[PDB]
Parts: sequence; structure tokens; C-alpha cells
Amino acid sequence: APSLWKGLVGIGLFALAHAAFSAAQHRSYMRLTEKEDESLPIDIVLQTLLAFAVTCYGIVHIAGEFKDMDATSELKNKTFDTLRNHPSFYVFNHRGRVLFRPS
Amino acid sequence: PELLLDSNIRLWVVLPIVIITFFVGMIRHYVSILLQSDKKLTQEQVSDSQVLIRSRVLRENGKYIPKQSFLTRKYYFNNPEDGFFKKTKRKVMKGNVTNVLPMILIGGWINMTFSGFVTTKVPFPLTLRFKPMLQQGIELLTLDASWVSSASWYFLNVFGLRSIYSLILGQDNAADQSRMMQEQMTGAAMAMPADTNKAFKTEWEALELTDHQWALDDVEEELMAKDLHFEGMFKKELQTSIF
Amino acid sequence: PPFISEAAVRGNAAVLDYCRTSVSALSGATAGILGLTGLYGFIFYLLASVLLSLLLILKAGRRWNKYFKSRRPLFTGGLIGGLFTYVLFWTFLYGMVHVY
Amino acid sequence: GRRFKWAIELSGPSLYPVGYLDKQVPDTSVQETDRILVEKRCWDIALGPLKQIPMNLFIMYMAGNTISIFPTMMVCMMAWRPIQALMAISATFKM
Amino acid sequence: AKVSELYDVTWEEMRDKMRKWREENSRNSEQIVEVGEELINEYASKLGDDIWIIYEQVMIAALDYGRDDLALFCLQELRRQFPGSHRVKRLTGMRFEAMERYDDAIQLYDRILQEDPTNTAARKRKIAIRKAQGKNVEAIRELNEYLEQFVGDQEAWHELAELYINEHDYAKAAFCLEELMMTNPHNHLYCQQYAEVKYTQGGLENLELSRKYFAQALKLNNRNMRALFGLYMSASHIASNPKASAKTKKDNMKYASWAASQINRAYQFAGRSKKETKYSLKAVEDMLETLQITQS
Repeated sequence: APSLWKGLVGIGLFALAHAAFSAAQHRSYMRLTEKEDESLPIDIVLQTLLAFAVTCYGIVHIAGEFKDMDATSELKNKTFDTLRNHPSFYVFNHRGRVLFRPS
Repeated sequence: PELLLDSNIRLWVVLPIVIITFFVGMIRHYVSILLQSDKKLTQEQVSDSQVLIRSRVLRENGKYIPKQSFLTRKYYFNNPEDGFFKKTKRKVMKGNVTNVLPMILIGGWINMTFSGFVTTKVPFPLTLRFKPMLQQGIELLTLDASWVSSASWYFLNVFGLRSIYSLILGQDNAADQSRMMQEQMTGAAMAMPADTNKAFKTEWEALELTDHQWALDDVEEELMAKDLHFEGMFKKELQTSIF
Repeated sequence: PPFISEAAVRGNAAVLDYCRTSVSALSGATAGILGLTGLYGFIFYLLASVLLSLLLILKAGRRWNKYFKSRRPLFTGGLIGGLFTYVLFWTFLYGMVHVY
Repeated sequence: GRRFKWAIELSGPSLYPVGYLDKQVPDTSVQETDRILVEKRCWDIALGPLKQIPMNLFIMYMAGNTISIFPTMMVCMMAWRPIQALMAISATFKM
Repeated sequence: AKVSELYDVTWEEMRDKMRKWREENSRNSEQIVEVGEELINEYASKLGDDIWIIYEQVMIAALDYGRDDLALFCLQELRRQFPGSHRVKRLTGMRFEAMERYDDAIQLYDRILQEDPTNTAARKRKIAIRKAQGKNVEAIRELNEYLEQFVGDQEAWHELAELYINEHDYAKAAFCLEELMMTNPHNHLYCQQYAEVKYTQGGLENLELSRKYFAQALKLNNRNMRALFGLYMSASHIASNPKASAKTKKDNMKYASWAASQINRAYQFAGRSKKETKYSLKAVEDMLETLQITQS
């Protein structure tokens, strides 16, 4: 799922860049002709707004963690069996050691 | 829109200045990380630091504690006869977040290199009293203040990426074994100053100022209730098998 | 509610700020691509921020109490710094296309 | 008792323990409520912002009337500190 | 199943699973070693920072399981990258203590202490060495001295409590578990263990305190059935004792009866999972009925 969102964001960014290039070409043509104070066509403006909204949707979905405020639910499935043993004090005197000695 | 500019000035000014400021910020961050040095720590200072943490957790979490043990702890800390805080006594340019000088120097060098230039105009209407700010090298009185020079461009650029820098970077939390050592280091770095006597007296009086309110007495609230979470919870524990 | 973990709150705040920054940065690029007056640009930035806030609220929906204690930071948060980084990218592509 | 049948019973036969005390030492009773000093302290805390203005007045006088980056940056943050302190007066008022 | 498990797997999932194993600090030295040398021979390309901790964990597991050859194989690689590192020295001393000649690991620990004054790991390993070498009383003494000198480690508190458990000293273990509960009030496990220790002590007031702490941890998680069993047994025992008030006996009987219905329903909706759960349900049903006749 995240890969699809990343691809959609990339496609939206590419569409935005293409709309930018089209607007730049429009302004370059406008500089050619005297007067004719007209705005850029509305179709490209709608396309760039569509690219603005599409990339704005996946940018929220990419980084969603929203971890729970309560910390009692994170030590909830953990049992006391694993907590009893500690990495610090570790005695290497067990029957399994001499059981596994020969293979 | 006027003042037709060349297309070969935008490719030799804007991109260079943007890359320069970006990588200057990156250099500053990485060099600050590199120059960071650890501080020597005496076992005694760690000792009183952990004692202070213990007093703090006693103050914070004291409701879920038997009353007898609570007064035992409070007496041991206080102990008017001997007391541990009372007897145990020990014996006793202007660099201020230097980040403005480098940016000022970089902006000054950039402005010195570019004498007469027009980088970009700002859409925002600006007054004529900021014209000496913005141009600083162009001899024009009829021109508007919208067209700014490279100095203001870089000045706005350094603030433009201030929040962008944190997007690439972030925080780190690992090394469970080294986490404890980090906690001791930071806590004793808090407890560096040599004012042990007044801190001990302040903590001694603050501990007396605390009262006791056993939060365990309110048990009747749970007895009259409903246990239905323990089967919606139990239904979602069954599907998982054993690896 | 009695016990609160600071790590979860910090992560939530970091995610919210990252989203607010990225959305503002792209809104600046859009405004620079179109090119408007200051009043219209500021109103457009405010509209984009409101739309982002509405989408963020819709993202949570049900069970938002455990996710966020309140809603004030979701509505009002990162409005000045986000505008500061939006002004950069608004004028970055504005004069690059029109003036140049 | 025999009603429970199975009844496993467990018996127990230098002061190194940190807090475990041989002597119980009860009879602690502290009733101290000194609100007037707290009120005087909190009253003086709210007087700090009123006194924090005169030296910024003196600094703005020392700045002069020269249009430059350093003075305008001083002035921009001179008013930002109050407005940033006025964005969260609700919590301070409540506490 | 070995080849089958080795087929439907990726290296990323292996590394994530081992990271989770390290987070849970479980004992699966067999499985840790089994996946350890596999990622060492299959990928052996990148993630050096991860692979250092990987090597350390693998040799820790191999010291436990059966294999010192891989232990030395990882020791030489760890020494190659870091010439002077106290962690490698501690691990080597641990392996030496495992093999023979504990005194050599001992003077290694004193040299480590001479170099770095603040080294908790070396002192903990010395304490564990004298735990198994001599009597536990001396080890308790040194642990108390170190806990005086730091007063920072919760693992030291829990180890002291566990060591005091074998000596039938619940008076000091009560203080130890109270201190351990101070720092972590949301951990119901420590509350359950403290209530367990207090119940074992005996006495009506200790019984009431243990019952109330059993009840506190019951509402924090709603996951544990040990706590509810302990609460029901405490209520039954306080009902048994003649030295009590009438009204407290009635309310404790009500507590026990409600716990009985909770037991009945918890075993009841567990019966729809399998077809052999009905026998466990009837077993626990006769158990509760017999204790109900006993109480009534």
C-alpha cells in the first residue's frame, strides 16, 4: 500500500512540473506579443490544482504513526515470564549445556 | 511585470546561492555533532544525582504506597536525629549560541562578490524606507522596493529551510544498555553545580511539605463495573497460532 | 488518561508538524506557479491550512480520544513558521517563471 | 483449615538494606499550610513582565533612528515575545 | 520445516524479527543461533552497525547453547573492528568464566575497573560470578554495596528481590518490590508480584492489603487471571478466619462470589474455540461449586 501512495505522489509532482512548464511556455509567448493582457488558460490551472490536491493526499498517508497515548497498553501483552530474566545477571550453569555438549 | 532579465543570470545566482546555504547548514549541523565532547563524571556526583531522582519519584509516585513504608522512607530521608542530607556534606569572547556570526559572514561575502545585481522581486508590497535594506548596490530612486538583491534573497533563504532541515533529520532512541549510561550522564550534567547544601535543605523541606493520600483505598469503584473488554480482547488473541 | 507516555505524544506532534510543513511547502509551490496578489495569496494559504486540518481530522475519525487529548493543536498549530516556509517557495517559483 | 484441604504454609526463620528499617518509627504528623508566602511569591511573579519593559525601552533608545538590519531585527522580536506570551495566558491563568 | 522456513522468508524480516527478539530479551538461544549464522552466510553485505549487535547477540546465545567455535569466530571479528573496547572485554571475560579459570576473568574485571571507574557491567558480572562461586549471602552483600553506590538500576532491585525469594525473606523483598513499583506504577506485573509476596507473608492485615493490590492491578490491564484467582482466594481466606467483622465478611463473600461468576463466564466463552474445552469448563465448574459449598 505505501508504494502505491509514493507512486501517486511522484506522478502528481511530475504533473505539477509539467503544468509549470506549460505556464512558462505561455508566459514566454505572452512576452512576444504586445499588450494582450490575458490570463493563463483555465484548463492548465485546473490540472495543476488537481496535482496540488492529489499530492496533498498521499503526503498525509505516508507518515502516519499515531501511537496510543496510554502506555499501559504497550506493556499489556508482555508477560512476567520474559521480564523475570535480565540481560545483566546471566549464570551459565544449566543442564541443557551438558545436554548439548556433544552435537 | 517589467525589467526583462536574462535567463543566464538565474542559472548562475539562484541555484548556487540555494545550494550554498543548504550545504552550509548541513556542514554546521554535522560539525556541531562532531565537535560534541563528553564530560568527566565523578562517582559522587552520580550518587547524589540518583538520590535526587529517587526523591523526585517518591514525590511524584507516592499515592500507590503503603502508608507505613511511606513514612519509613520519609523518616529515612529526614531522620531529625542523624539524617543523611544533614551530615553528608561535600566541599566547595562571550560565546552565546554562535550561529549568527557564520551566517552574517556568508551573507557579507555573497553581497561583496555581487555588487550590482537583481535577483528576484517579492510580490509583497514593501515601503520605500526598506529600499536601503534591499538593493544596497543599485543606484535607482524611481524603482520599487519589490526587486530585492541577493543579500535579502539569502536572508530569506536561511529561514525558508529552517523547518525543512528537521524534515530530513530527526531523533534517535536505541542502545538499551547505553540508554542507562546516557540517563546517568544527562542527570549528572544537570547536577553539576556545587550548591549541595542548599539543594539538600530545599529537598528536605519540600519532602515534609508533601502529604499522603493513599490512592489504593478507592477499590469499590472497580467491584461494581462490567468486564466485557476481556472477551473482545480474548477473541482477538485466539487466531494467532504458534510459530 | 491517568498515565500518559511522552514518547507517543512526541511522535504525534512530530508527525503533525511534518505534515503541516510539507503541505505548506507544496501550497507555496502552487501559489508561485499561479501567481496572485498578497491578500489572495494569504487567503489561499489559510484555505490550504484549513483543508489540511479537515483532512487530518477525517484521518482519525472514531477513537480520536486515545489519539489526541484535545483538538486545539490540530486546528491552531505551526501557523507562523509554516507561513514563513511557505513565503519562500511562493516567491521561489513566482519570479523564476514570470520575471525570468 | 480442612475446608480448603490443600494448604501450603511457608514460614520465615549489619543493617545493609537501604530503607528497610528494624525500628518502625511511627508518630509523624505534619500540618503546615502557609498560603501568604505563596501568594506573595506568585504576586511578584506576575510583576516581572511589567519590569521587563524599561530596559527594552532603554535598548530601543540606544538603537537610535538608523534603518539597519540589526535594529529592525531587535524590534521584530521585541514585540514577538509579548504576543508569544499572550498566546498561552489561559493555562498560566488557570495555574 | 527447517528448509520450509528457510524458503518463505526475506533477510529484512529476519533482521526485524531478531530486533524484536532483542527488544523482548527472550531466551531463544537455539533460534537466535539458528537464524544468526544464516544471515551471516547469506547476506554478509551491509548493515555493519546492525551486524555488530547481531554478532554479540549470536555469541551470547552460542555461549548458552553448545558452540564456542562461533563464539570465538564472532570475538575475532569484533576485535578486528574495535581494537580497544570494554564491551568485547566483558564478553570475553564472560566466555572465560563459562569455560574455566574464573580468576583470570576476575583480574580482567579489576583491570577494566582500574581503566574506567564507572563500569556497572563488570561489577554485575563479578557479582554473578560470586553468586555461583560462593554462597548467596556474600553476593547479596556486594549487590547491596553496589546498589548503595549507584541507586540507579531497577534490574539490580529485581535481582535482589529474586535472590531474597530463595532465602524466604519476604520482609526485605516487600521493600524491594515497593521501590520497584515506585518507578513503574503502570506495570501491573510488579503489583501482582508484590501482592503475591504479601499474601505469602500471612496475617489478616497483610491479606487485606494483598487483596486490594490484587484488585488494583486487575483493572489496569484486565488481561490477567492470576490476579483474580489471588483476590478470590484472599477473600475466601479472610472469610475463613474467625477474627473479623461481620460486614467485612459479607462484602468479602460478595467479592469472592463475583470473582466466581467472572471465572465461570471466562471459561464459558472459551468453550467455543475447541471441542476439548468443555472438559476444562466442567472441571473448573465443579471446582468453583465445591469452593462455593465450602464458603456457604
